[PDB]
Amino acid sequence: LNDGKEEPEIRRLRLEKNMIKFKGSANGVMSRYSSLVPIEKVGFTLKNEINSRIITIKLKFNGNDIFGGLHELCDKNLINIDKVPGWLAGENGSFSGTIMNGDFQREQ
Amino acid sequence: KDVLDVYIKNLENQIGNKRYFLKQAQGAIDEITKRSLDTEGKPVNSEVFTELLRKPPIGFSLTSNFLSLRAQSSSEWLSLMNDQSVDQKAMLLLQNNINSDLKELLRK
Amino acid sequence: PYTWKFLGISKQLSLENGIAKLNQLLNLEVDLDIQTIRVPSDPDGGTAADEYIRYEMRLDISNLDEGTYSKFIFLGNSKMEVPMFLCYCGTDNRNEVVLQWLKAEYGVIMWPIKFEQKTMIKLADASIVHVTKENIEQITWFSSKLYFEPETQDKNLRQFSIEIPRESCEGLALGYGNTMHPYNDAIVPYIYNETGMAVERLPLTSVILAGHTKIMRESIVTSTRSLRNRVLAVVLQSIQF
Amino acid sequence: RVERINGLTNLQKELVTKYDTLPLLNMNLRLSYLRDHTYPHLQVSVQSRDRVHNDGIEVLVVNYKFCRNTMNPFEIQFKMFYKFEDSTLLKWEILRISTNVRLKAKQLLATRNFQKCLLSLYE
Amino acid sequence: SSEKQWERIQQLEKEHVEVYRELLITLDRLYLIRKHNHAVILSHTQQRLLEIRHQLQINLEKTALLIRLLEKPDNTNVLFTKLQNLLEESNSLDYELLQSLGAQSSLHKQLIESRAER
Amino acid sequence: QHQMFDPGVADLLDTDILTSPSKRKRKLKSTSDRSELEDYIVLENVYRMFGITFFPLVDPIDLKIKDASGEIFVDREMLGIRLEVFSERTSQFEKPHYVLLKKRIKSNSWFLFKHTIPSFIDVQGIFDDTNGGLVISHDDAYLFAKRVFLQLVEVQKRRQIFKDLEAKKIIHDLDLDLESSMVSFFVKDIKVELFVKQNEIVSCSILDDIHDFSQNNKSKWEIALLGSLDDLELKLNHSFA
Repeated sequence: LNDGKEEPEIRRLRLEKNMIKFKGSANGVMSRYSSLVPIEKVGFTLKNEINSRIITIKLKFNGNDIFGGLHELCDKNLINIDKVPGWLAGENGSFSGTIMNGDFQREQ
Repeated sequence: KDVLDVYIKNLENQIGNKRYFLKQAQGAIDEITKRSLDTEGKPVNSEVFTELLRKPPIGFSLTSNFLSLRAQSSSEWLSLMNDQSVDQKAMLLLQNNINSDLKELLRK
Repeated sequence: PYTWKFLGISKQLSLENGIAKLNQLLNLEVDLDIQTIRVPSDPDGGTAADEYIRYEMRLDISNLDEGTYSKFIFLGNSKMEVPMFLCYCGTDNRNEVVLQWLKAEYGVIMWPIKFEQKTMIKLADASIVHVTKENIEQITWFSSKLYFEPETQDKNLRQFSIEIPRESCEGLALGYGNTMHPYNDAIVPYIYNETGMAVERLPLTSVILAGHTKIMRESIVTSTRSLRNRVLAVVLQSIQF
Repeated sequence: RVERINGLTNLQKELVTKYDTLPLLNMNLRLSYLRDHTYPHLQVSVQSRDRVHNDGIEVLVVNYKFCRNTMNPFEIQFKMFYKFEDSTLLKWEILRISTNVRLKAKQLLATRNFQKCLLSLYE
Repeated sequence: SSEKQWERIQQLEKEHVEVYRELLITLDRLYLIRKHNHAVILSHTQQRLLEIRHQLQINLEKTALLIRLLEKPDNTNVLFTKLQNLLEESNSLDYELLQSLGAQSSLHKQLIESRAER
Repeated sequence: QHQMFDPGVADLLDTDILTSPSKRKRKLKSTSDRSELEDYIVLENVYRMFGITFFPLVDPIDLKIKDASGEIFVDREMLGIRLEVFSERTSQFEKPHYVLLKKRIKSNSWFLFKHTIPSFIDVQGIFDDTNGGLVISHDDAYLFAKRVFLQLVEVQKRRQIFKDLEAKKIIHDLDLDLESSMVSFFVKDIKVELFVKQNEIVSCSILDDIHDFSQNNKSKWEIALLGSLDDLELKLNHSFA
């Protein structure tokens, strides 16, 4: 959040880090953003407990490839890779659901 | 690749040599400036400076970067330069039109 | 339903001096209110330079709709480098007529206004807050809905939203503790922590407080007929450089 | 920073650099998962290992010891030859068996498919 | 191909000369402070003469290896073949800069006489 | 030695790394490691020679810091299993299979997160059955792993024998389902449909019509084709005509 003064190699491996976090392989097993199975819509619902109070956040995404777009935003450095959870990265693909206790649960 | 491989290895070894030289050099600077326990400075004698003025792949690096930096910086100068000429000339012809127009207003 | 549009004013015109020539220009007489307000009364916001002067001017031949009800607001302050801005609502073209009079009369030059994402968040924080008769601040919670619209290759991600009901907003604000600007203070850091997403950096398009207002790129839409003072103060502070 | 890793890499830096999901290649870790997390009490050692580079064939003789019953562990020794390329086995031979299990295991070892023999001896 | 390593050197040579120059800058006044324990106050003109000497050292060293490579233009070192183009460009580019630098003065004089007229 | 440094400069500056590269190569960085990895992995081969093979694994997102020592740790343990079957048909191993397990946050018990096992092997049901579903011990994990491994071997064992029958021209062309449970083949001109459990044929059907293939002949053929798979090759060769 704090913040061209940069060199090639470390940037290359940063892009590789984003690649694997969104694709699972350094070579990027299937453009650099198109995913294996593109997803058009997903709806998530986080449920977390804070001070014995339950809090709901419901994210809704739309497009031709949600996770490819998020990958592009990561490349443009609008999103921090290390704080992207797996369910947001694309695992449990095609399943909208609720996440409780760090475990994905498909919507009924 | 071998000729470039061997040359990168020799120049990396020489770079490491120069890193150790700089590190031990600055260590000597620190220790002999600690011998300069006072914040003041000794007037660097002309005779001492005179005898420093009597005693003293590296060049390929020196040739390569003096020449390459002579390459793009020149093209940047003329390009930024010529870019200034074309549009300031455009101002000048617009300038002369207004002067020429206003010149007849003066006669009017 | 009550939309708004804001313009900047390059000189601290005394509108009362010139009301009559407007009236004959518009073929009607407009009201002109005067209020010296102290909007940022909280201690960290300040206790000086709060003395904004507010003007309410209206073109109400009638008040059956926004166009007839269309009311102008001028708010200015002498310490402000650009001293004053303007607000109006509705589709009525008499607004254009009065703007033309202003620019031709006072020799003043005017331009429209835009908002940044942080400006939008601050404005949304300013929208919820209310002050009691005892000069005490209070907050009314609404189900916030952040709504973004990014640009991505091949339209991979066209739009996405983050909806936050009243209970979640209140819980986040209380967890952060007693505070005055919850959206900036608590909610956005929580979103970033849970998703790594920087709401400030992301291409925000609208902030909707359900049943209360919609904050947008070029305009404000309001449930109430009028804008509370902190909204206008935030706008003015955003005009500057 | 950037690092080069291999089968000998310290697991800590493999983990710190872990942003993929592939198997951990830490080699003693795989060997331990095999040796004392799916085959505990199986004390095995390779006795000879020379490869005939001219023929390009590895030659192995590997000795096992099954020590669930430490009062009388039984042992066995496999000689074994594989192509060292294209991943193909040529032959394997049981050079040695402890007499305490010779008959009771011979019918199993008479069968091919070594996997069967070894893990069945274990169980 | 070999271009990867060639560019690795195209950056490592910038590093090499940067560091060689700061190494000279440490060496010279390390010797001076060796002569007197606290000779840290070398003057602006003294520093400038030292800088001039170091620039002359650039002259001598790059001349030295230019001699090494061109005195027997044998093209055995693939790097020398690239240094040929790298030398060609440096002196091919010069004429355009000289001419434009000359011409802009006349253009600005046209601007000045127009302003005086105005 | 040439003047790498001036003799008045080399008097102070250390020359040791130029006399020997060991002092410099000490920082930059062996033969034993490359040669001992040799025997350890050869033993690792010898351990993959068993088929059921635990292998390690981890999930990136589950890594955090302890906030006082500046040290990293993993929140949730993860176990990997590799499933190799010796293909006697080729004297090589088939492309392996993998199944991966994670620990619950509160319960301190495993749960099945990711796996490569095909859906016709209900790995989730096997896991829930093991120890009543409270899979904790590595012995319980190996029980689960052995169950899935035997279930895979029960597929490769059918595929190997059927491909062996095809290879020796005991049967004409054939088609297989993914798990090799339903199989169709022409023997010479007669064709047969089979449905097999692990190691055993449970139902049979003969489709072609031939002069000598009366219903009684058909019935006794179809009945004789049932039983263990090991005897199928023998009895089919005997019933060649």
